[PDB]
Amino acid sequence: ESADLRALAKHLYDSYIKSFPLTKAKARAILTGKTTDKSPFVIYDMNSLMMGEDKIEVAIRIFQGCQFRSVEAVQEITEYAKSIPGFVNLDLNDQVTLLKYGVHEIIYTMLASLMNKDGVLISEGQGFMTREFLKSLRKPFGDFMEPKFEFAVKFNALELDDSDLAIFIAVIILSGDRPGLLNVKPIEDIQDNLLQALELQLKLNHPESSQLFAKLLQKMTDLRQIVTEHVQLLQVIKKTETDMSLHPLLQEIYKDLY
Amino acid sequence: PSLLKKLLLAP
Ligand SMILES: COC(=O)CCc1cc(CNC(=O)c2c(OC)cc(O)c3c2OC2=CC(O)=C(C(C)=O)C(=O)[C@]23C)c2ccccc2c1
Repeated sequence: ESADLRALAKHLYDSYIKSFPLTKAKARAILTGKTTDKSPFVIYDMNSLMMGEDKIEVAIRIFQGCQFRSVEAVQEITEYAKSIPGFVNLDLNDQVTLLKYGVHEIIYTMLASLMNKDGVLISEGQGFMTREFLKSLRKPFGDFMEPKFEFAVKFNALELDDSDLAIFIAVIILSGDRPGLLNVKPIEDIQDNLLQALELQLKLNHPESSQLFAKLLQKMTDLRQIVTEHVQLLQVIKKTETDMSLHPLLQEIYKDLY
Repeated sequence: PSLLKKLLLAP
């Protein structure tokens, strides 16, 4: 049983590496300055943003950039989900439901991998935009950016690696209590096994942190409240900003969400 | 019929 849980953990990690180009390992190699690759271009104000356009209203332009990356990330997450044993055999409408309610929780999680207290890696690590530049963006855009860093700081304190994250993300996707699911048990059964794989992963990979599994279960709960607030912050933008356009994929995900 | 469904069905 345990051997099979480790094989599952490895399968998920290998799929995670195929599905997500910029891993936390690669990202930390960039942020700490340990890569043979040339440094990311730092964007900290309007002037540096202008200069680095080829390397990578201003607030609206940055928001659209976030949208384009989110659309790309949704497609990466979808490919990863399809690698989770049993997922593609679920009712197709349930697969859609799991992604609809799952993707933004996963994006919050995976953004953390690319973030430190000072900023976020963008354009596959070719750019680095500072937290304070993003927070300084005029209302209501500044307050849309900051919560992602606030979560990242707390989440990164857990010191998870890519192997941990692969299973954590899989558990989140296979949540049997998403609104409107038709066949709950097959999803719950997959999640129960993924949760066993996660517990064993954390016991072996973080032996001196017994609390980690319980904390991660709480983070899954926290992410729901975080994403609800994210959806509210988007309404302060979408409803008030007249020339604001949402990408069709994102419009679909946000439509009738909760 | 949706974009998520189309992404899910692509091999
Ligand atoms: C819960 O999920 C969410 O909240 C998702 C939304 C979400 C997505 C991100 C990630 N943002 C980025 O990677 C990014 C960026 O970050 C500020 C600037 C930026 O300038 C560009 C970015 O990526 C880009 C893609 C493009 O194609 C562009 C072009 C060609 O125009 C860009 O402009 C780029 C280079 C967030 C990053 C930090 C904070 C909140 C975020 C929210």
